Amino acid sequence: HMLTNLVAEPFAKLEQDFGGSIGVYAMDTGSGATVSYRAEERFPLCSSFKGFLAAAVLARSQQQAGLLDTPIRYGKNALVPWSPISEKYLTTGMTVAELSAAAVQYSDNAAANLLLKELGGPAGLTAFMRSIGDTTFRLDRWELELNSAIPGDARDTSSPRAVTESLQKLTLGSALAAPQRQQFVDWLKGNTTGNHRIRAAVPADWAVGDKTGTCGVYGTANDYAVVWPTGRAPIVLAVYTRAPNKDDKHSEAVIAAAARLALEGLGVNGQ
Ligand SMILES: *[B@@]1([O])O[C]([C][N]S(=O)(=O)N2[C][C][C][C]2)C2=[C][C]=[C][C]=C21
Repeated sequence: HMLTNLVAEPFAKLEQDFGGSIGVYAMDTGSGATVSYRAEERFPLCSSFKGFLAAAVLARSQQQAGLLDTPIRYGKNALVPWSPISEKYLTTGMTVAELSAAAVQYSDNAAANLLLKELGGPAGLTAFMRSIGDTTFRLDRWELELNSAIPGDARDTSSPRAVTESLQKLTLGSALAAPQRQQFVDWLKGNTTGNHRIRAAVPADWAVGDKTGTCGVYGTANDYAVVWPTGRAPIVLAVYTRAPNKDDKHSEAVIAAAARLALEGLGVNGQ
């Protein structure tokens, strides 16, 4: 507690102007100081689970030395909406590593469902998260059904705090072996979908990797990231949003603004 919210930030005004709820957890991994706002509330994961999915595949590859190189063929029936990479390889197949990169860096839905199948489905990914000490995360459904973002529904949700804690374990801690850890970091660094979210608050001369989520309803969207400010320890953070009405729109600008407030609350001079 002593190092949580040392400096208050106007998250309440931000979410009120947005018309919904914003949840933020940010950890300075050097000092342990944190910024926390609605951090233990549940928010829909949307596509943000795909980062943890790729980490779970990497963990399995530590015991299967050839998993990542395995070529996966799939039929047209596997190609659900928003599969920008896997649709270009329908007639050829893709490797497990390539599907993992596509799921992370393009939020590819067909790739995500194929990898979920490899792990034993939503319960298998949930089990991986339990194995690293995350008791909050739950995945319940497949793409696209997991995006329903129904108010009060705990299916396919986690909390900003648990997302940040798990992301820290996987990218900076010991939950993955060192080669797999760096591969997960590199996939996050290569994400293409997050330029208007946490990255928009991060100076260009700092390294950053992220994974976005966008449910398409209930103003529900999110991003989590690891950030390496130069000259100090990395920061891990999660920013999740939702709103009360099905037709409410999400806002990338609100996510970027919340990330700025988190960095400011941690005293990390940047944006
Ligand atoms: B999941 O949240 O990420 C993808 C991409 N989302 S999006 O809002 O960036 N998008 C670009 C235009 C169409 C969708 C996705 C796609 C569908 C369902 C869930 C997710």
